[PDB]
Amino acid sequence: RAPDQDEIQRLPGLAKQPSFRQYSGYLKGSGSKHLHYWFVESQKDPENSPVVLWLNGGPGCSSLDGLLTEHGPFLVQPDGVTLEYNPYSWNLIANVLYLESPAGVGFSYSDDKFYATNDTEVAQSNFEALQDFFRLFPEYKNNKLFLTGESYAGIYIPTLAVLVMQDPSMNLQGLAVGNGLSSYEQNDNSLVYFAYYHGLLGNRLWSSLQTHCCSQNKCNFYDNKDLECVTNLQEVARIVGNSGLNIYNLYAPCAGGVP
Amino acid sequence: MDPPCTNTTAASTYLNNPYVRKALNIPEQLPQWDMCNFLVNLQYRRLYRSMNSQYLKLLSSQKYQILLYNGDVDMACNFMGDEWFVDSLNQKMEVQRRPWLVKYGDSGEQIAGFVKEFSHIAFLTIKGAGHMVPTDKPLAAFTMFSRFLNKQPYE
Ligand SMILES: Cc1ccccc1[C@H](CC(=O)O)NC(=O)c1cc(OC[C@H](O)C(C)(C)C)n(-c2ccccc2F)n1
Ligand SMILES: *[C@@H]1O[C@H](CO)[C@@H](O[C@@H]2O[C@H](CO)[C@@H](O)[C@H](O)[C@H]2NC(C)=O)[C@H](O)[C@H]1NC(C)=O
Ligand SMILES: *[C@@H]1O[C@H](CO)[C@@H](O[C@@H]2O[C@H](CO)[C@@H](O)[C@H](O)[C@H]2NC(C)=O)[C@H](O)[C@H]1NC(C)=O
Repeated sequence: RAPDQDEIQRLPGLAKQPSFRQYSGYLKGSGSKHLHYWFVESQKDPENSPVVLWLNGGPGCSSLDGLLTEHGPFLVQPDGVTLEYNPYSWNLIANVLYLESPAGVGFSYSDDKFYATNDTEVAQSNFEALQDFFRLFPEYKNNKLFLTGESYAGIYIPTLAVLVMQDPSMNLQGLAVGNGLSSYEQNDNSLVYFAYYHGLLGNRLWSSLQTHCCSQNKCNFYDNKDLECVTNLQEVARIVGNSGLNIYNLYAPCAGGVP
Repeated sequence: MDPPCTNTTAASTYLNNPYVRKALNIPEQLPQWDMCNFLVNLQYRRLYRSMNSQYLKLLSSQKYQILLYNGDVDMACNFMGDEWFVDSLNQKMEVQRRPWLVKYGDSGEQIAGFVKEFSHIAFLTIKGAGHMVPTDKPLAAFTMFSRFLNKQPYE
């Protein structure tokens, strides 16, 4: 009915024992890949609550960031020892599956230790991992399935959802992507506009961008070959990503200070 | 191992504790836990440049509800790029862009961001949140997540 061997008995750092059952083990991916999962059952009606997969981006970043720092049942404190219960946990209304993916990410691994991969292989390995989850947890097969993710998971989730939609045994109901990479062109063009209107670039750099990168109204900051344009975009990339501004939150400080 | 301007020491110190690894059923022979694997990232071959075809394939069946949510103060994957992306999918049942509300204790109802809805797909902003929406705005993120699961309007 459930893998009793994967069940977390007493998790260190928790002052109170959880009201929900939680599991930590491995899901079989493609080839010799073993993906580490941490599954947190719903705090309210786990048997009927939806099954929600969570994937962090990178590529190469762990989904345990999602659990311990974002929306998990308990969050890690600055001491790196204490865990405090999260009153806004996504597991309050859902059975949340945090999957460290692809192989080599966090506790996930492969027998041959070859971690070179691509979008198509990752989606197929994640699909086989989901199939293994349903083999390990058969009581969750008919539950509403939602595929969720962050950043590069903007590629991970829709590609995985395309494979899941072809499998009628999986009760797919939807997908959610947080600050996701959906299009490189749409992201690159909007960021240059974001940078100027958030006061990171001046009128001199912007006038040069509008004159050289653009034609009347339409701007190309993605694959433009104009000489002054490529020069201006190199400066934009320096201000936005390598000047001391936190790219993940403009109004938050840069951890470790300005280089 | 750590992305710029980020500090992941707290989660790294916790997950690398031998007793935590034992409680999580981690085999002892496995290497140390890192938040982001540099070798996986370096060797990763990016294939797709746009998810346009994937979303249109998912929306064709009309069986799934799709949500794209972005913290509006993030620069890695800014809100505008994803708003442009959702709008470019040109879906039916286009709704007027509206703010979405969250009740904060005794501080009352507040605008948590803005919602742009179409048939089976909605784009949402999370006002004042960065790249990690549930870390920056946990109450707004839970409210949005609950409305998404229950197929309720985001407003
Ligand atoms: C910021 C962060 C913090 C903790 C966990 C995960 C993340 C995010 C992913 C998420 O939001 O789920 N990680 C990244 O945004 C990210 C991007 C990375 O690589 C940079 C790009 O590939 C680039 C060359 C196109 C600029 N990483 C990353 C991965 C492995 C090692 C170092 C890194 F910075 N990490
Ligand atoms: C990076 O994060 C770690 C962990 O949160 C910070 O270290 C903590 O600092 C506080 C205040 O001095 C202590 O109470 C904690 O016990 C420390 N934890 C650990 C695990 O050492 C660290 O200061 C942060 N570094 C930067 C540059 O922001
Ligand atoms: C994405 O990765 C997969 C898996 O590594 C690649 O597919 C394999 O490629 C090798 C070498 O050509 C073959 O021996 C295998 O039979 C392939 N497996 C499958 C399932 O097709 C794939 O070629 C990679 N894609 C790109 C564009 O690099």
